[PDB]
Amino acid sequence: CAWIPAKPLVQGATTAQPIPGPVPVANGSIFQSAQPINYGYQPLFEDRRPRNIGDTLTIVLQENVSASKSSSANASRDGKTSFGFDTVPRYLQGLFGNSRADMEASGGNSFNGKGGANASNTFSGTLTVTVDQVLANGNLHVVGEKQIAINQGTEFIRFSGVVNPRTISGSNSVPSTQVADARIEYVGNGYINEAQNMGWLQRFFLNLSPM
Amino acid sequence: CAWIPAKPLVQGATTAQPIPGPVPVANGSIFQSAQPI
Amino acid sequence: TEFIRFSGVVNPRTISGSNSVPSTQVADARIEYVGNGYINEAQNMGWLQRFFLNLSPM
Amino acid sequence: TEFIRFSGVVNPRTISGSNSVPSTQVADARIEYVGNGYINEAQNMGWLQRFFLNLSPM
Amino acid sequence: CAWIPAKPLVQGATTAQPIPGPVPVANGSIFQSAQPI
Amino acid sequence: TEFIRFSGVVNPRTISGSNSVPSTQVADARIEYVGNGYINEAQNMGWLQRFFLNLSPM
Amino acid sequence: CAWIPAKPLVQGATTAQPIPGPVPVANGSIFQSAQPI
Amino acid sequence: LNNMLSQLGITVPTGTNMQLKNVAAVMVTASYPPFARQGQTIDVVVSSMGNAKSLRGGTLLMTPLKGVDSQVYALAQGNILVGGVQVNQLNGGRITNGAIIERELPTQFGAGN
Amino acid sequence: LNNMLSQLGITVPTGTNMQLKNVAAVMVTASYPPFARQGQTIDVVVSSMGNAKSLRGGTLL
Amino acid sequence: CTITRQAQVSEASPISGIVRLTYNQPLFFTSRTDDYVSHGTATRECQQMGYADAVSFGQPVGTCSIYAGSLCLNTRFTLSWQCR
Amino acid sequence: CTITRQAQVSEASPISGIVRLTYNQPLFFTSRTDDYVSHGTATRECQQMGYADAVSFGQPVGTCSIYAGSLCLNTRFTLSWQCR
Amino acid sequence: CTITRQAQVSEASPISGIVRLTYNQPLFFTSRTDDYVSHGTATRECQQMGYADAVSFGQPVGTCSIYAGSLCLNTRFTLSWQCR
Ligand SMILES: CCCCCCCCCCCCCCCC(=O)O[C@H](CCCCCCCCCCC)CC(=O)N[C@H]1[C@@H](OP(=O)(O)O)O[C@H](CO[C@@H]2O[C@H](CO)[C@@H](OP(=O)(O)O)[C@H](OC(=O)C[C@@H](CCCCCCCCCCC)OC(=O)CCCCCCCCCCCCC)[C@H]2NC(=O)C[C@@H](CCCCCCCCCCC)OC(=O)CCCCCCCCCCC)[C@@H](O)[C@@H]1OC(=O)C[C@H](O)CCCCCCCCCCC
Ligand SMILES: O=C(O)[C@H]1C[C@@H](O)[C@@H](O)[C@@H]([C@H](O)CO)O1
Repeated sequence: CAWIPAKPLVQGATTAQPIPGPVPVANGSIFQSAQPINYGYQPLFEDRRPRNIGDTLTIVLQENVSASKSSSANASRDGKTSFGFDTVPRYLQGLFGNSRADMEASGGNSFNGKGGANASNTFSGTLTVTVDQVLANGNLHVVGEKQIAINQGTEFIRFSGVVNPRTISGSNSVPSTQVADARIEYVGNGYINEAQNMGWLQRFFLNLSPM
Repeated sequence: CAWIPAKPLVQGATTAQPIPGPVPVANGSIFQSAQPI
Repeated sequence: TEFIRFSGVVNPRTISGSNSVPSTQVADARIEYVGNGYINEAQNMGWLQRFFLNLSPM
Repeated sequence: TEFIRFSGVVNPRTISGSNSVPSTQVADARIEYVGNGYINEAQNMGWLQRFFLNLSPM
Repeated sequence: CAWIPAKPLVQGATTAQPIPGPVPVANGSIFQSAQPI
Repeated sequence: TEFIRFSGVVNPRTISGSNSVPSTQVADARIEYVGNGYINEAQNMGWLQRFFLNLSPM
Repeated sequence: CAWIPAKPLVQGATTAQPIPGPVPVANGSIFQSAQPI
Repeated sequence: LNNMLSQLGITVPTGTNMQLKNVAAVMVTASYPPFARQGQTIDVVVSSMGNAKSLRGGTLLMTPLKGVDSQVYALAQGNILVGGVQVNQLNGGRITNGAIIERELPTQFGAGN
Repeated sequence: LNNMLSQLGITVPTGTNMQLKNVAAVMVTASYPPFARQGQTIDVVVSSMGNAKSLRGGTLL
Repeated sequence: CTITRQAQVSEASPISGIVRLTYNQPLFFTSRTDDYVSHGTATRECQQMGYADAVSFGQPVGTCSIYAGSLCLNTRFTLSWQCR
Repeated sequence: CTITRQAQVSEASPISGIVRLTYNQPLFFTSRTDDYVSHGTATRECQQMGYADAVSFGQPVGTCSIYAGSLCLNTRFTLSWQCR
Repeated sequence: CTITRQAQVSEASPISGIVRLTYNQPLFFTSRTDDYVSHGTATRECQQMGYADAVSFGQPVGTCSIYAGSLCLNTRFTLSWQCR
């Protein structure tokens, strides 16, 4: 039913009350600081690649794999021999007078075998991920997740991998093909996802039924 | 069935809380290192 | 789920430009592209058909 | 699974440019391209048909 | 059956943890060797 | 399996350029191109048909 | 049958482990020979 | 140049013009002296590689000098000096003390009789 | 030149212009003297191989 | 259920001085041998080679070694050490 | 199940001074002869040739030698030594 | 099964001073005569010719000599020596 209690994926308050801020200090200056947070050094001319645990990176999946395999074999043998007089000389009647030498035979053997296999997959999304840890060589372990609830179900797109902090180009974007340990999941929920499950009996027949 | 418990291939937390970093050293320099690795 | 796994030995001189090397230049090429789930199960012959294929005359 | 294996003796003077040599320039060329699984099994004659082919007259 | 245990042809771990490397020697040089092979 | 074997005597003056010599320039040319397996077996006459071919009148 | 044991025509190991080579001789030269054949 | 920029932290897109005329690819040659020490410096010779017209007032940037074993034995960086009808060679210059040694070759000196 | 660059650590794509005029392919000939020692040095003669106009102030590498 | 042991050695390459040990985990099982036996074995391997004083330097790596449909019957966990 | 021995010699090439020994492993079997007999045999081969003081210098290599459908009845493991 | 002997001579060419000996191996059989009789025969052939002090210099070569369908009834193994 649609009246069953449910928790939206975007939990918590959707509003933030702004803070008034700190009261000015009567130091004679109109300028007033705002409690600086981060004291870390930041380069000016570098490409702003992710560098720490909390840094975020953009991943363009653009995954495309296609593999094919084919094989065939054949073998055909055909033979057919004949011999007959239909008229035998008087002097040769002893050996071929009757159908004693009359011969006829045929034989065939044909075999044909074939085999094939294909496997293709594509992925054309964009997902922003967050650094999980910094490796010894500087490679970043990135993990990210995105949940979308269009209606009557939810989709989860999750990515994980190791990104070398040198393939990041320009606007903090790196193709998924450049990420090591690529783990990509695109799963769904709800009756829409349930309708794509085989069913217990059909699955059992598929895994056990002969032929 | 689709309700059987399952573990997504992307296991573990999908989030990392950023570290505040190291407190500045009062050496008179605005520049502050970040523990080179 | 689909698993694509690669293994081999690469000479550190055929790597061209953006850290890319064609698979044909990798020695000991081991390439696997396998699948799971009922989609993969549907591509299995089945025990009886496999037995007939391997044993049945002709 | 498909296995492609090569063996031979190569003169270290026919190697041209990018460490490539045509197979026709390799002495003792041993080339194998074999397969496994039911796909490969389906290309086997079968015991009875093979016996008939090797023994049956005509 | 597709549920029979099987070993993928690409056996072993598919990951390598990078080595931190050797600690620098306080010889006054920024350059540090890496154990030539 | 297919076996291609060659044997002969080559004069070390007809070798042109890239260590290549046409087979027509090789003395004692022995060339074999044989096969194995049921594919090769299917190209054998068969004992009875061979006997008839070699003995049967006409 | 396809399950009968068989020996591939390319017998033996398909891999060769590279040799580290000879340790350098402290003769003061960067160049080091490799045992000419 | 793109490799150096990427190492420094700038990743130029692969498809770009990059038509510059203030840089020249060069080969630097040095003479590793006997008993070379780690902190010592040596002179280097810089020679143009491509189609550069001249290297009058150029600067050599952190080139690793390697031996025949492919090992980095020195680091060279500095300013090129070139001569200012017998015209001087403007595609080849010398840097005095431009290279600092990094590795020391083991020697048998002092051993034996 | 491409082989040298690849050995040094730079891999130029196979399809490229590479139209340079500051280098020349040369053959170097030397006279190995009797009783030659490992550390000794000898004089060499460098001769142009292709279509180089001159080797006035060149460097043999 | 949550008991496993016997973490052994699997690789010792003098090139780069790398020692690799491996241990097994059943499907619904955990594994942590003693956190010290692996260090002892790595030190022994380093001493056998020209190096010594093995350092963990890394994190355990787990790759499935046995596949049964959409499951993982066994998992291999690797420990790496850099002899110094 | 996990017992094997008898690692023998298979190649001794003076060119490059390379000695190769081979041993066998059944399908569901392991193999490690003694870790020292191989070194002894390699040293003997080097002494027989003009070299001596064989060094392992490598890692075992395992290539299947017998094929039965989608299986590996026997596996050949090779040990290489560089005489010096 | 694993017993064979009687490695004989098959070629003695003074041009290049090459001596070739051959021995046979059944299908499921091995062969190693004595590792010394071949050297003795090669030395005898070299002495018969103008050379002497035969050296193995090579590795055994095995080429099938009898074919029965997809099998190898007999295998010929050759040993080469360079008289000096
Ligand atoms: C690789 C090469 C290796 C060498 C191979 C050697 C040869 C390999 C062997 C090849 C020859 C096959 C043998 C056949 C007979 C036999 O043994 O195997 C039979 C079973 C088959 C097995 C064969 C598998 C081989 C496996 C394959 C092996 C291949 C290698 C059993 C049997 O015996 N079955 C038998 C039985 O049946 P039943 O079961 O139901 O009861 O009885 C009935 C009734 O008997 C008849 O009754 C008639 C009246 O009614 C009566 O006439 P009438 O005048 O009286 O009226 C009549 O008398 C007569 O012919 C009267 C008279 C006729 C003279 C006319 C002139 C002809 C000259 C013709 C000249 C021939 C020219 C070559 O005779 C003869 O002188 C025959 C000539 C002898 C030539 C000698 C060669 C000199 C070299 C001359 C050399 C020339 C140089 C240029 C009665 N005939 C008989 O008895 C039968 C027999 C009597 C024997 C006594 C005579 C002296 C033999 C003396 C010695 C013979 C020894 C061999 O004669 C034959 O054929 C014998 C043929 C021999 C040829 C060999 C050549 C060697 C080359 C030498 C080469 C090295 C028969 O029908 C039936 O036999 C028949 O059907 C047969 C049919 O006819 C003929 C078909 C031939 C087609 C080719 C085969 C095609 C088959 C192919 C498929 C497999
Ligand atoms: O000469 C013989 O031996 C024959 C000639 C044919 O007639 C044959 O068929 C057989 C018959 O069976 C006798 O009844 O006799």
